[PDB]
Amino acid sequence: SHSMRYFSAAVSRPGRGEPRFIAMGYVDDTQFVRFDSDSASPRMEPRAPWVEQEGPEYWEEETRNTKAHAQTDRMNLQTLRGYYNQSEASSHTLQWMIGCDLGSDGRLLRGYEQYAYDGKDYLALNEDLRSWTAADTAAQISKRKCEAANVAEQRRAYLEGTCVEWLHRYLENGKEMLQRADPPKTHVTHHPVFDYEATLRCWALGFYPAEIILTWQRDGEDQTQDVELVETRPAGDGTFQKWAAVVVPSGEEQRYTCHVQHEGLPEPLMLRWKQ
Amino acid sequence: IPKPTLWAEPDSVITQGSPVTLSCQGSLEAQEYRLYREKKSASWITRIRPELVKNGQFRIPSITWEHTGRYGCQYYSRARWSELSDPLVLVMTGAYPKPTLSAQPSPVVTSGGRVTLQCESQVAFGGFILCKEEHPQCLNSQSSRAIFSVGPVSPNRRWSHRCYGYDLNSPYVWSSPSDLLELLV
Amino acid sequence: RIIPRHLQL
Amino acid sequence: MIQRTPKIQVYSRHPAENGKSNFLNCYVSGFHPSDIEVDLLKNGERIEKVEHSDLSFSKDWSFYLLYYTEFTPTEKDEYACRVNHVTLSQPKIVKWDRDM
Repeated sequence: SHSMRYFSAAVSRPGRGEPRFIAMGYVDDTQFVRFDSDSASPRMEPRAPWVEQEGPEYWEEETRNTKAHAQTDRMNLQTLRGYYNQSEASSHTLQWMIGCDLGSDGRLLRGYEQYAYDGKDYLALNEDLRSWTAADTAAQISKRKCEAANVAEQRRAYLEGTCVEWLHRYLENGKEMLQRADPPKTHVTHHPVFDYEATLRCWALGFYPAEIILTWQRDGEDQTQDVELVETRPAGDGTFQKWAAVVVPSGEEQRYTCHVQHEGLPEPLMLRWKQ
Repeated sequence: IPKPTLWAEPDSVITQGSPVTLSCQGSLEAQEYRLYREKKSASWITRIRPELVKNGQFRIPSITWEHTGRYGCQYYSRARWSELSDPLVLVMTGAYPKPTLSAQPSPVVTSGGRVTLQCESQVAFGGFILCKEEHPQCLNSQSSRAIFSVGPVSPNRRWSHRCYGYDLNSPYVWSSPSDLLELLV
Repeated sequence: RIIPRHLQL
Repeated sequence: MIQRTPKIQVYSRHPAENGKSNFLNCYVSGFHPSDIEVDLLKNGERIEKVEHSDLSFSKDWSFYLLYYTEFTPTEKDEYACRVNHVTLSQPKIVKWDRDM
């Protein structure tokens, strides 16, 4: 099940000069394009093998458009600064996101477009992609401005067409990377606390995509309430990691088994510590 | 055998960096001690070698994120392990900027009445602790601010409060306490 | 392919 | 305005085995705003040759970054990650435990 997202962050820096603007695009958990106003040559550039091939017209348009986004959001930073009656010496952050999700069949299941100001939700396009939701009174101003401009149509047009269309294009160019799931290499570790207990840690390494289910069972049953679970983390090579732990009394290890569920596994494997 | 007592010195609430000793006080015939910490093994202690441990004193030179949690202890005596001690919550404060504690509408309230105390910060804490100040009695809510309805307020006492904020990923790590807030009657 | 413009808030 | 504290996980790309080349990672997430300082340390000494992913964020809007550097596990070398951010009264340090 695939999706494509574009995110951006405009961070004002009074004194430091003009606002920094960075943007990037992803297909699933893979970044394929990046832009940074700070670069000696601000331009959208490839980050995934399956898009490096796109012609020069592509990069010229991707770049030209994103620079325009930068200019617009910089203008937005001061406009919102006006709405909230804020100092001109304080730093502020305007974040943007847009994206489309495809179903199993590859059709547009849901679209999105949202703005957040200084960490909080500001303006969002609703699920219907035909209306907006303001988070507060300032956003109500932006909302009316969006309605009076009938821009929703322009955004959903993008979400229903280009977004889905190009998502398919990328999914094919990188069929090997994007439509392939690497199963997690897994094992359990033992961590003795003197002689009265120990922690059993279950590892899932080098897998992709990131979605995964790790749980501990005692005599077949989820100890889900006493299980330690770390946020899934990037290994740095494109794959991910995750572990789950559970403190148990010495001499009760075998009563515990780790359940691992991943897209790249024929069937959820079951693990147990080996003495 | 007698259930042991587990306490921390100087206290269970320590500011980041300071030292603290968790002592399990069982019987005099205690031959061994076991220190537990729920939801996550008390990893350390295995570094606090060793006679100190076998004597019931688990000292932490300098407290950090990793030392916090809810502990319990038990000792061995007369071929019997004692019951678990009442739990002790080791809290580390001073991790984040202090939040603001105010009274709404004012710090002065009529006897038998009630006032809303609001703890607010610039940090989006997953929760807040409002403590009355002897030996503090605290309350935790569930962001930018928390709301606490306290009362009834009586003149035959001193209603003093402090509040803290904490991240859901580490509920035993609090911010620096807010400036004390006293109520008037 | 990225949408052409950002909304003028 | 709303700010969020940085969360941290320090770990190696591959299971640690002394003498064998690897990658030390410092995953920092959930923070706001984005201004942040993150250092990788070997026995207290800051390491300058480090790589970091591009700044990014979750649809909860909080930011996240990954810092890494090639390294070879030692039985005596201590590694750690240090983070400083406007939400912290003092820098947050997390020692590296090969078991996590």
